[PDB]
Amino acid sequence: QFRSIIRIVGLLLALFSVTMLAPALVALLYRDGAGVPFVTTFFVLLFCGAMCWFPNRRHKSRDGFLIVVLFWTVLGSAGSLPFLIADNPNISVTDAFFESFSALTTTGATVIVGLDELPKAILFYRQFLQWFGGMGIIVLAVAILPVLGMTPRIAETAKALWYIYLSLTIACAVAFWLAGMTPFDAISHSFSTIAIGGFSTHDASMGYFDSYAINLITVVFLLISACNFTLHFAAFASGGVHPKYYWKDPEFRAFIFIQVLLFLVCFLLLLKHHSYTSPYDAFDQALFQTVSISTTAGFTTTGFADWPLFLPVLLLFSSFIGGCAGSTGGGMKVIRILLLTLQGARELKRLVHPRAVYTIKVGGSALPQRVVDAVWGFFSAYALVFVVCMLGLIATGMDELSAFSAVAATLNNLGPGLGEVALHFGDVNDKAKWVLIVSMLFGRLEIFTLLILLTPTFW
Amino acid sequence: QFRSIIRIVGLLLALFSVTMLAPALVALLYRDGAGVPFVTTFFVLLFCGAMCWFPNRRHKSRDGFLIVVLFWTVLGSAGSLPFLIADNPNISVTDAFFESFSALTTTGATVIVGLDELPKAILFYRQFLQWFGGMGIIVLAVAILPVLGMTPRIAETAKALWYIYLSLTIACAVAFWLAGMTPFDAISHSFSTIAIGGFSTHDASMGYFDSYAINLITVVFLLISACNFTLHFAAFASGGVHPKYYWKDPEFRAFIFIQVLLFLVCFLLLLKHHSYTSPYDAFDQALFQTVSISTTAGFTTTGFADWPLFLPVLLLFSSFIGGCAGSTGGGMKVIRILLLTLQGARELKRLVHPRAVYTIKVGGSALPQRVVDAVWGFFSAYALVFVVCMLGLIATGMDELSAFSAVAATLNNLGPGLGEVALHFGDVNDKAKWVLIVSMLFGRLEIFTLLILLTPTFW
Amino acid sequence: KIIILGAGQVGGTLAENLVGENNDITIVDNNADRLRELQDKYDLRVVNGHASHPDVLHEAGAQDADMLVAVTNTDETNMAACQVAFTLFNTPNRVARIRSPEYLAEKEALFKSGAIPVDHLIAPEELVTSYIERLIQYPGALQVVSFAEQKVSLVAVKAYYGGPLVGNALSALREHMPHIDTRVAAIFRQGRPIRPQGTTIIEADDEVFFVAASNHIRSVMSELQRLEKPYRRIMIVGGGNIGASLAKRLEQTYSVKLIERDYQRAEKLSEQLENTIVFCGDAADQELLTEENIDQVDVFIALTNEDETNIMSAMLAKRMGAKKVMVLIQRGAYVDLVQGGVIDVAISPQQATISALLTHVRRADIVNVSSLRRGAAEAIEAVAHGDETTSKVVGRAIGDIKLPPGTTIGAVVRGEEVLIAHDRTVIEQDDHVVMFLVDKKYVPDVEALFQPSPF
Amino acid sequence: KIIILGAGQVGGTLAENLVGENNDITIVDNNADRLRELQDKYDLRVVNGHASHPDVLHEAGAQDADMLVAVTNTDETNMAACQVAFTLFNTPNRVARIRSPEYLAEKEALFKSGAIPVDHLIAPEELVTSYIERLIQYPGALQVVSFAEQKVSLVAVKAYYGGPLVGNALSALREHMPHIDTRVAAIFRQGRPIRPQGTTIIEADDEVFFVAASNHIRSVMSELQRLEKPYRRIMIVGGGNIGASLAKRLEQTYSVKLIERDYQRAEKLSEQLENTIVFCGDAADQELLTEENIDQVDVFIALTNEDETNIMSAMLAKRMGAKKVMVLIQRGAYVDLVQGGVIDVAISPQQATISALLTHVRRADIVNVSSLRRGAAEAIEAVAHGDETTSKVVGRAIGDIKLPPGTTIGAVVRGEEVLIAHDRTVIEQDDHVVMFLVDKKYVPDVEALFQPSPF
Ligand SMILES: Nc1ncnc2c1ncn2[C@@H]1O[C@H](COP(=O)(O)OP(=O)(O)O)[C@@H](O)[C@H]1O
Ligand SMILES: Nc1ncnc2c1ncn2[C@@H]1O[C@H](COP(=O)(O)OP(=O)(O)O)[C@@H](O)[C@H]1O
Repeated sequence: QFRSIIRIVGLLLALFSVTMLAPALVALLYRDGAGVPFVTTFFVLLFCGAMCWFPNRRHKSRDGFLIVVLFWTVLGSAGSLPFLIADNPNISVTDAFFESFSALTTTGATVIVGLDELPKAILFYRQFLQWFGGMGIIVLAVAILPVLGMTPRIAETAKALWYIYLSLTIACAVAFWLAGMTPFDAISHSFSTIAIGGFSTHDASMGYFDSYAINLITVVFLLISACNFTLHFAAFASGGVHPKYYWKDPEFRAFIFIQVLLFLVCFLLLLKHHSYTSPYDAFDQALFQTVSISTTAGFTTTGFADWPLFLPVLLLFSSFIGGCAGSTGGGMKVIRILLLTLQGARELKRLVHPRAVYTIKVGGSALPQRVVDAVWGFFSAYALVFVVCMLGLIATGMDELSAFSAVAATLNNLGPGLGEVALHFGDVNDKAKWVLIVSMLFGRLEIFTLLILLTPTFW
Repeated sequence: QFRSIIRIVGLLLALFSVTMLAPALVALLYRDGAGVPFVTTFFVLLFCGAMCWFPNRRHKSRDGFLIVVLFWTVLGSAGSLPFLIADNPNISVTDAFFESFSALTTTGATVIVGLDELPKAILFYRQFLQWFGGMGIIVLAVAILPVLGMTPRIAETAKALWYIYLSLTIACAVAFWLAGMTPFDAISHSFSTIAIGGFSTHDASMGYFDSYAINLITVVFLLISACNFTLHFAAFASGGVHPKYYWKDPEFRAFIFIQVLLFLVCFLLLLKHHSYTSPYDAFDQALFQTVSISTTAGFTTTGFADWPLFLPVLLLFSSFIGGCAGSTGGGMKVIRILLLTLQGARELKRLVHPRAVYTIKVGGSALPQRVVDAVWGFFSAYALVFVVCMLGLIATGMDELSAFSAVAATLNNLGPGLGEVALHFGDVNDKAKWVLIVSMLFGRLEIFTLLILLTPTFW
Repeated sequence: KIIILGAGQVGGTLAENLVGENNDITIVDNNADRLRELQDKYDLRVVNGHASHPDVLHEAGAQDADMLVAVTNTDETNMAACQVAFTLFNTPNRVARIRSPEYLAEKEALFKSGAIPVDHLIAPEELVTSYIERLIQYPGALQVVSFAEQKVSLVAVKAYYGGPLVGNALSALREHMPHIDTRVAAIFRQGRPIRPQGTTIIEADDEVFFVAASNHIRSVMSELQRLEKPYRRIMIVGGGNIGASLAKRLEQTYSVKLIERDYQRAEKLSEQLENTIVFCGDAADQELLTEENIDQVDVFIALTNEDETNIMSAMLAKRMGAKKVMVLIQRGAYVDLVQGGVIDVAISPQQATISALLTHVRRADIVNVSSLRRGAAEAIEAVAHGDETTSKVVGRAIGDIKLPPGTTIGAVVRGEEVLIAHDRTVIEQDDHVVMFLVDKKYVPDVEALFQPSPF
Repeated sequence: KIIILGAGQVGGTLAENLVGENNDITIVDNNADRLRELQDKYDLRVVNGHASHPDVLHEAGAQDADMLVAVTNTDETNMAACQVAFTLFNTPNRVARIRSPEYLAEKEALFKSGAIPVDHLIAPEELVTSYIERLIQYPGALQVVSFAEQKVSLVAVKAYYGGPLVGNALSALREHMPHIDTRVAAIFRQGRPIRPQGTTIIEADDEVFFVAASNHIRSVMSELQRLEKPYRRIMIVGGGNIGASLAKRLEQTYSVKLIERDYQRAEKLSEQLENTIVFCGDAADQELLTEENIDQVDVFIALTNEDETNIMSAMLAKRMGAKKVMVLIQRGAYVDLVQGGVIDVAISPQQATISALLTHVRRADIVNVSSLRRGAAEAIEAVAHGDETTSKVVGRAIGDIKLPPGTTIGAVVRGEEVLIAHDRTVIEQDDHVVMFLVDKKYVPDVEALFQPSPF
């Protein structure tokens, strides 16, 4: 039932128009920052929402793919207007689409240099875009399961998640502002530490602040926010039924295993090279950089200047196994890697028991072969999209190793990539900048919702 | 039925002793270099075979696993002994085990420097070990397929393969000697270009014989030897029944696709940088280095001095998708990658039409879900063995990036890895040298035959 | 909070009309079909588990549950479930569906709530499906639906050749009962609708729809009962728990021939059923129907397990000479499809319970609330919502409304009094309007007509 | 070159003994059973697809390919199957299976004319019954196999209480036929073997093993037929195509009581079978067997589909009083395990044909060629290979050979003459020696004993 979607697109960018007022209000409060574009975009987008709003088929599968693809593409193009209009960050239309999509698609990639001396309105709207697409992630991925990767209501959990997602950004902005942060920077950095985005109002990201405490708080709320929000729902409903309901979930166990292993290997390697003069500093910077990049957040506290190149390469590779399935960000979620391990173990267990019936058991329950087949269709789509994106960047003349890093940074929704990229996407080739936008779009929707559109069998 | 294996072990090393006599005779013929260790080793090996043969016993699945693991390990140790005895390459016991295993396990890795000025016996016996383990590979992987990813006669094909394997090395040593190669170096380099080994009598690999013809011949017989020998059987049985039975096998099609793509991307990249002054040179060196490393052969014609750093890394990564499933020498076989692609496409097509029965059809036939489950159990075991090998090398103090390269060179049975362990493995840490031997053993056994033995449930 | 139970065919319909109106609905099916159906359904959530173990019940039992509707396929288990619920948890008002039927014969003390069932009201599939007797009892009656409380009832009757309705002009029907205030909604003839103004009722296929107060409707139906010569013979092709009990209920008053495919079931029936000639053969072959006076049978009831066998056998008995044809459809897509000229009436066992029990309870109000039947027609019960003149339809007169095509207002229920619709009357706020569509694809258009400008 | 065809109830077993030819062997079964089972339990070739389309057949070769085996459940398909091969592919040596048996009735005049399509050679799986009939005669004849092209025959007889063997010492049996040169191999008593020379045969179910030339065996078995009173009561517990045709073959000469569990099959038997009392009940319940004179039946034959039902029912009829018990075992693992003493004889349809055909099949001369029976016992036909001294055993005397424990040489065949190998064993022997093991796990050692020093 194609072409009856425009009603939803209008109703959607009308909500997105309403969201523009809050950053404009923040602009008025400070009174600096050229907030005229925010009200301009408010009017242009509310007008666009009214222009195409004819109810046709309301109510009391192949369309939903074209719904969420437009929920990200349309909303990115709509959010690309404030950067296009304003003057203080005078950036090309391409840089505007890039910054808007990356802000909304949760990928920490940026193309504006000089964030410190920037209008507090714009770099607030950036973190608010991250927060918005942060809600959008969990509202989609938990409540739309054609591609999943005793059962409660859709809307009651659609708002229980919103309540957790707000008690978290509050509990984190408070601790940030308690650790010696402007309440503005505290809100702007909780919008991006809970959504697992990677944005900051400073050119140094989380390196501008130099406090052990903010680093530990970011580590804590990154682990909390990368965790499956459906599992936090157990911590919300009726209050504290257990505090160790987490450790029962084998996805949580694999996540903590990965984080601890990658941490202590990065720490030992950070000590073999004497990269830091004080082991308490190697500990701090290791724990923060592992928890930031492994969990696909994208925050950085150092320039990797003294870091042996293995550690940045290992962190970039670890960005593939990102956040848990029921949470923001990530590339191939940790549960697909737990499934990979479990299936390898099954094939091992068939060593002496050919006639035995082994089944992929996750937390006591068995998995249907369709889901387990989908996880590896996803691995195949990830790989065969990665290669095409990398060859596309290389074709546009981009540096090759740098292309491979930018691809692994965008497809994973990281999004700081090592090499010629870290950290500004300014001097990137323009065509390669568009191919990057396509890749970061691929990162959301789990690489299938968008890939299907290219398939001939769809049309 | 443990301890009934000793008879086979004795027979195997007795045959090995006869093989040892042939290199010794070549040593006496050329009048240089120590043939005395060869004769001494022959006597020791035959004595061990009789001391271990004792009297055979009753004829009679786990036994087969023990047989193949014992076969590779025992013959590698046997090869180690000849080096141990001689004086001209005065090398530690570890360097001797390394060179013997790498010669026999087809991994082109070497730890002896000064190959040119070496006894023609030793550097002949090295290529002969490569030739021997080449037969071992194709005879096992084609004739021992229970859990080792129409049935004709076992022995008639066990020797039809040997006939193809000799009709190839003859025509290739001949084309070499027609290219100006020394008849010694022509035999010694067909032993290693057909067995897909990577060994040479010269420190410069195939640089010493710097001929366009020799390079093109190596490329041709590497593609031929990278092809599934079962498919060559169709070109042999009842004469030349078809010459294009190959193009029906979709594994061949995927192999040619991979080789052509990787070739022309390496060539275009080798031209964007003007790395070579003459396109006739860029073509030669690109085609030869891709065909050598992608097919896991391990030959090198250049030092990557003018090569952009992306290309050696791309070749190393391509060494994972090695030869065909029946062919000699491989990492994860190309057919497992065609299966991965087919399954990704299947899941994509099954997302548009959810209530549909799709099956992975390869060449018209459907694949049982057990085989398709085994291919991904293999991918998982490969990955989780790679990581353990890398962390083991790193633990012994080896350079990290170099560890990742040595692992990808040995587990793939390449075996020249870029970086610290670039041209020679001689200065590699000793513990890391043992972990390397273990890794190449894992890679020869298809990551399962050995991993199974470590499990307690086996015994 | 309202909970329902079981995998029973009916529960789904109980889970569609009841939704909304400040009550949160929960369904607890049993394991397989219940999981799908549960997953499939609009609104409220489903936990998959046996409907008698207390652990699955604890979600409902003490957390302010409003009404417990325990409807299950199996009765003996359902009773144990209802008692486990009562004795373990409060569950103050509960409902149980048991097609025992033997238990229905004796309510005793168990249905007195001392022990075993502790239930307010029990719903039975069999006696509520025995409205088929009311259909055979009232000759030429295709359907009856009710609106508002119990005041107005729409009825769909058929005029048979040789009946009293053939040839008589609609003005004679209106003058034969000058004290009856009825309103003819529409008349379907050969499948196509017709505008009724005082026309002559063609014998072969005229279907006449009455809209009037239930007292008047029951009086015109009693008068047609008196005039039309009653049915003498009846034929049944199903051996099931419904067919058997229907043969039992009919054999005393009519001559019944029953057909079965299962030899042992036929034998068990011939033992149980006296005065009922029980056969053994497929309902499909003509060589049995013609040989058994198919040309002389009056009513042919098809109660097979398979719906398609019912439809085809009964369409064949209709072709061969049966006067009235009835089938048992367990798939709403089929009942919406075959209940036309060929098949006089299809009895969905879900709607047979739903219409009767749901209509009395709560008088559910929604801008459009439909009663589901066959044809391109539909019968809805619009509610006039909005201020006196704020709404498109409130305060204005029936003759002035821009109703969709074929849509005819039949009656207006004002509180406790019923008025037969006329262009002289004016619609009031919170007035129940009984309507009738000829093409049901205009159901939304009527909703838009009654949907005010959003606040 | 050998081919057999799918799926094959027996054919698979026809695929294990026949592989001894030096020339190439191929077996192609019907589908997965032939391939998967076939590849796992078999050695060199095969094949696929339903029969009898021509596409599967050309794989056999048929370019002067010598062996074709048309194992088929149904005859009508089998004839066409062999014909498509000859016409399209022209396979020279052709063999067929027909259980029609009206065609089996007329094929001696039809098939022995040359007009018949392609299958002059025949093999019926249902002529094993004749062997059961021979077992019912010659009372107390558990088994016979023939070695050296039927030159020498080993026989396993059972001594029943009241028979002619009870009480008589083996010397009296030796003196009752002074013109017969036989060799008592071994005597199993209560399961344990015993040294037999000059011992009194204990009446309770003694099993005595003769080994002699075919003339001597054919004479002593006829003499035992003459002395022992023949069987008169036979009970069968299977309604199968084998059981029915056996009842047909037996009913005229014996009083047959047959048992079936499927009523309709029992009715069809009672129609077909005259003079045979056909029952309807489980072969397991005693309440029928005792009620039916189970204590007085002579031969109890079990021809059920399931082996375990045969074994258990027949062990129960053996406990209750049956003199001889026979079963139908479709798993050699069972016949090697249960059948001694408790179950007198099992008719493996595989070994029933194989024993005769392998003997007639050339050449069956290997260092060890095994004909296998019931129990741990063994009967082998070792071949002494090697020069005057290169072999452990050629030229030397049996009393000087270090034979495994319990192993007793029964006869020695040279050419056309047979010697009983008494004492010194004067011999010519390049030539074939017939042995008898008590424990068959010593078969390889005898191979080692007869295997010369490897070159
Ligand atoms: N073609 C047919 N003609 C006559 N009877 C039929 C036919 N198909 C099914 N039936 C019978 O319907 C009878 C009762 O239906 P049943 O299966 O008991 O319904 P339920 O599944 O609800 O218990 C059975 O005796 C069945 O044999
Ligand atoms: N106690 C029993 N249990 C099972 N089957 C029995 C028993 N007694 C007799 N039978 C009969 O054995 C017969 C099987 O004969 P057979 O011809 O082998 O079956 P099929 O034709 O399927 O091969 C069936 O009639 C089966 O009912």
